[PDB]
Amino acid sequence: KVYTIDEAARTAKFDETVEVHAKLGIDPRRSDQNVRGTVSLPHGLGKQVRVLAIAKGEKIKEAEEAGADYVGGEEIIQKILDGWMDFVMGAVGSKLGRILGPRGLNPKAGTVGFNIGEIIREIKAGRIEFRNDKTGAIHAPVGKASFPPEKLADNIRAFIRALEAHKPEGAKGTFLRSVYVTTTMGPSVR
Amino acid sequence: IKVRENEPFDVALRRFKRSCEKAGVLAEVRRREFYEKPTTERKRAKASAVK
Amino acid sequence: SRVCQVTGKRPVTGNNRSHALNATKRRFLPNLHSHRFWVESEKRFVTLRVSAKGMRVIDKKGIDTVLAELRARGEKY
Amino acid sequence: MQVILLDKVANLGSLGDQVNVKAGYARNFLVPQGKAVPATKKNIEFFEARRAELEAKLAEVLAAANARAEKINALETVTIASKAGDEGKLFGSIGTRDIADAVTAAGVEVAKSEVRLPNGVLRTTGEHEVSFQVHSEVFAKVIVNVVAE
Amino acid sequence: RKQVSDGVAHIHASFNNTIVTITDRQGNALGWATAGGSGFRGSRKSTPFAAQVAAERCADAVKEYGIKNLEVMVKGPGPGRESTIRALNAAGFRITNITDVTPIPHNGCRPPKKRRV
RNA sequence: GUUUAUUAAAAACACAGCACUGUGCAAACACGAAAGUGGACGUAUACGGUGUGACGCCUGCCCGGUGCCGGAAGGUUAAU
RNA sequence: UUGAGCCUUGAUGUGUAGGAUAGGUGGGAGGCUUUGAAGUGUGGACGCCAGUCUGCAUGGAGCCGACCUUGAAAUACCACCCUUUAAUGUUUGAUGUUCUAACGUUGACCCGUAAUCCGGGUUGCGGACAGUGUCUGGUGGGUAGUUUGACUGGGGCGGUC
Ligand SMILES: [Mg+2]
Ligand SMILES: [Mg+2]
Ligand SMILES: [Mg+2]
Ligand SMILES: [Mg+2]
Ligand SMILES: [Mg+2]
Ligand SMILES: [Mg+2]
Ligand SMILES: [Mg+2]
Ligand SMILES: [Mg+2]
Repeated sequence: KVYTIDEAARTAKFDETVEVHAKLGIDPRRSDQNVRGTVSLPHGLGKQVRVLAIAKGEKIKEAEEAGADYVGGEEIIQKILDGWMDFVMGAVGSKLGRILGPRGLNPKAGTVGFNIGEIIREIKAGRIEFRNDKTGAIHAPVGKASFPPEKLADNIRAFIRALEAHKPEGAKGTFLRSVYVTTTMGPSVR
Repeated sequence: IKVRENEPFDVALRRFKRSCEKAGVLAEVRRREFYEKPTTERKRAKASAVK
Repeated sequence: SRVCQVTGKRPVTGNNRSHALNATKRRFLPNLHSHRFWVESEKRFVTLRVSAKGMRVIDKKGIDTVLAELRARGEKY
Repeated sequence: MQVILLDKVANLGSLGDQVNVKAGYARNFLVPQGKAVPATKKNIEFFEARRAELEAKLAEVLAAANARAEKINALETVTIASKAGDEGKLFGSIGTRDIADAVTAAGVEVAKSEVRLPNGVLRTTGEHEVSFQVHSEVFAKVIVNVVAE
Repeated sequence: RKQVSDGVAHIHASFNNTIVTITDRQGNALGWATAGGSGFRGSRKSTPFAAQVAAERCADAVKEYGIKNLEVMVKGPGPGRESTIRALNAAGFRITNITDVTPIPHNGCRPPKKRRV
């Protein structure tokens, strides 16, 4: 249809298991596959996370209520370092790198923040909404989309999630939106 | 050369092949012409086959 | 002589401009072709030496009007 | 070119359409063997006069080769003076130029071969019936009554 | 694709190698295999064994028209000349009639010379 | 035999012979913007081009280069 | 209807510590199949004959996940699909098959005609080929026009500018 028949999911149990798997160009020259910072997606969706940031011994009584469920501690920088089955996410900035707490040797979790005045700021919403989607193998954009609770109301992503069309490589044709899972399969157009 | 061999027996039963062709006229023709030397060759097939 | 009886097209002279702009006098012949035409109004084939443009003229005006021009200037066909 | 056709013409034509054909085909085959013609506009309206006439007009004239039978059921009975032998069985008998000539000869004017008395056509007295023909699809029934006078 | 059931297994047994070809009655090539095709080269392929394992491979290639009973035509000397018809019987085959077809000129062409070895 | 008519008659050119190579005939080829014509009123035991030069005894090795001949998959590649 | 654009309906992978032939990351803590399965048995079949698959079938009622390792965990399910193939298309040419009617006929015949031209006609043979026009790449000493320096103890060589 002109946009999408957002009525394209009439059996699993809760068909929210949908994804933003669009198409981009090719690498004939020099371009890359990246995502900004926690792409929220203009839609409340309904996602409560357990966002893991690396603050300190003060950010445990207000740097944990803002679309999350905890924050790594000061004793647990390497005192959570004794297992592979034991242990979004984060890494504060400014002049602070975090290879001493995420480095060598297979998981992605970059976006948390960087504040020199607050742990939960007066106006800072947008983190715990939607995931990332960097480079993969034959393209990019993998993640999540709408749900079994909307209609054409999760097609708020349709005009500001497919509209994330940043400069295409060179010798390509980036443009094709698709989603779905747990019933059939498909997508309309761009 | 040919064997019908109908129903009961999966044994080849072609011992006929050792009754003519094979290394018979086929080892014969396989190589060096000969021409007159078979004469000599067969003059032993009888210088022997006398006894 | 290479002339189209419909249009009068005939060979014209000009140049062959090389890559270095050297001009050598040449010609342009027309795309002539003798062609048999069924005149219904004459129960007869009239064959004209015509250029391709010639034909297209005949396909539009119609062999009757066209012969009618040849006739009207003693271009006998 | 465009060219408008004459006869039916195979995988393209119709009988009087405005198809579009490669000029090689138009000259050299079609128009010469007059199966079509240049769509010289002058012509395409030569054909518009030919799009009103014979069709719109002479099919409500076969609505008269049809409403002849609106006067086939509004009388629905002619009698023939044909008697009876030894028990009300026709001493006469009536066919097509009897049921078309004893149809014409009143206010019911039919063409003599427009009266289908399937045979009975005919061999007894009293009421019978017949199939009256004016059009290919629209005929009409009556009732015939051979009167023994 | 297609089907037969009544067939013919042609074999070309010759000192350097032996070749199995399996075709219908009207010999239109249904499947083949060679002693080289399988492996073994040099001595190697010129062996009854190597001919067994070609006779075999050939089945997994002509079973692809579900053949049931088939005659056997045996050409040339060299191993694989009979060891092939063994691996054929077993392969899963009613084996109809056997014939030997090795050609025999009534003395025509002068054959090669030499083999001062 | 021919040749530099007028400073060269020769070992130069031609020559029978030989070899390559083109040409199926509306031949190749040649003279012709073209029509037309030679080739030929011939037809591969023919016709053209090229070289070699009676005859005798013979004519080896090299296809990298340059010419030519064949090739079709890739690569490159015109107007459009 | 053959070789290319490309798009729905599907495949698929022997680097070590291991229940064992991990494509890269992503939705993911329960879908489903009685719309009638796991693999026994042969059917098309890709082939490194190491193994995979299903329209169908003999079948006939559960298997599993963070489990303990590994730079990367589920053949639990789904797809945007890359390592590279395979089954209709759309038309479009394309290689293709005929046809005849443009066009060729330097076959035969008829008439103008007491004519080896030419024209018209009839026939036979070809046939949208061949050929020609315009455009276009290649080739092209066959033709053509030119260029091919100066200094210099003559010039040339050498050297120099
Ligand atoms: Mg002399
Ligand atoms: Mg002199
Ligand atoms: Mg002198
Ligand atoms: Mg010659
Ligand atoms: Mg000489
Ligand atoms: Mg030599
Ligand atoms: Mg010159
Ligand atoms: Mg000088």
